[PDB]
Amino acid sequence: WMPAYACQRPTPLTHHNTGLSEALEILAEAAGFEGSEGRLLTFCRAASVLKALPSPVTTLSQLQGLPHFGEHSSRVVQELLEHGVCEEVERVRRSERYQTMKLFTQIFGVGVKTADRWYREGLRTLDDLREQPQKLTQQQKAGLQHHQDLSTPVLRSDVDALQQVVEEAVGQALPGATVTLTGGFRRGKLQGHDVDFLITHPKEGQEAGLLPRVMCRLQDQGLILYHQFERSFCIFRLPQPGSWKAVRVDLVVAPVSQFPFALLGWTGSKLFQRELRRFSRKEKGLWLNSHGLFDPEQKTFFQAASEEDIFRHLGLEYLPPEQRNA
DNA sequence: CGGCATACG
DNA sequence: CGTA
DNA sequence: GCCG
Ligand SMILES: Nc1nc2c([nH]c(=O)n2[C@H]2C[C@H](O)[C@@H](COP(=O)(O)OP(=O)(O)OP(=O)(O)O)O2)c(=O)[nH]1
Ligand SMILES: [Mn+2]
Ligand SMILES: [Mn+2]
Ligand SMILES: [Mn+2]
Ligand SMILES: [Mn+2]
Ligand SMILES: [Mn+2]
Ligand SMILES: [Mn+2]
Ligand SMILES: [Mn+2]
Ligand SMILES: [Mn+2]
Ligand code: NA
Repeated sequence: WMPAYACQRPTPLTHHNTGLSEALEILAEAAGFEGSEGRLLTFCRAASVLKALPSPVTTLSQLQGLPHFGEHSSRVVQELLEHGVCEEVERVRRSERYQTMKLFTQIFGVGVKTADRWYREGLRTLDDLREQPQKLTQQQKAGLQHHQDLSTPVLRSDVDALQQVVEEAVGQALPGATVTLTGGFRRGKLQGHDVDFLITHPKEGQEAGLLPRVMCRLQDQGLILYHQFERSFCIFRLPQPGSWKAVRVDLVVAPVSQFPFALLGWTGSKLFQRELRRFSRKEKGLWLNSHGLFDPEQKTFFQAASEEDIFRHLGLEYLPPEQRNA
């Protein structure tokens, strides 16, 4: 059948129900904009279920028995199957509230709470925000200045270039340290909104203090347009033909003992990790995050040398990153 | 009905 | 509050 | 919104 947790089934990047999943994810997004995290989760999970199916849904009957499809999500699918559009979805798409909250929350440094307050205050455009910078954090000023570049898809060419310069700085910061590409590109995506890198060292403990040294070295190369420890949310200056563009890059450091858990978490998808942690706690009684896996009965952490170890600890069939596109 | 992942900056 |  |  179809299991109820996304981490129990392979989900490929491309699939056979793209239009149906896209529509449900509009409703999930809108639910988030209104603070309804429960409805967001259900709509996300229902969309993910369709991603995992082996063929296109053609008839409403094919939804019977599928987890996370109830009256609401099935009606969305029925309208799409019958009319090619779902009236609720189209109403969301063209609502001023949805459009403005999408524009605002996609600014680096702006979340749902900030976007909602700005919306209530009457603000609607990026130029509205730029007219009174005094109301902005340093992070939001950077997100607004570079917003256009940050809206341009990051390509694989860009990733190769960025990894080499990151490796150069990491190599000077700490000989022997390694750089691993994570995030959506590791799941096989050809584009991204940013690049994610996970940094470690084979000798436990030697990675301590590493990220400041890396950042200082990238800074003195003039590559850091913005940055603010274990996680650095940066904007890199990336060369382009006769120019350059700003690119969001995340750098994260973990000791080798935690590296499998950090690799798993930063490789995503977001829904996959939420479902994996939910499964861990509620089905296995184990607590999972990007640092480790904790047995609260025996008060001990599971040692893992690989992602494969973690799936085994959780009694789940192993899924390569390419099949974690929940 | 309660739950809905779980961290760091 | 923001970030992943 | 859906599940157990
Ligand atoms: N954006 C985000 N990522 C999260 C969260 N929680 C969590 O574990 N992650 C993990 C799973 C994500 O796939 C991974 C990388 O984050 P990301 O925003 O760069 O997403 P991504 O690489 O998959 O896709 P892209 O939008 O960057 O192209 O971090 C969260 O709340 N937000
Ligand atoms: Mn409804
Ligand atoms: Mn009809
Ligand atoms: Mn990413
Ligand atoms: Mn993104
Ligand atoms: Mn830590
Ligand atoms: Mn990222
Ligand atoms: Mn309730
Ligand atoms: Mn509800
Ligand atoms: Na944002």
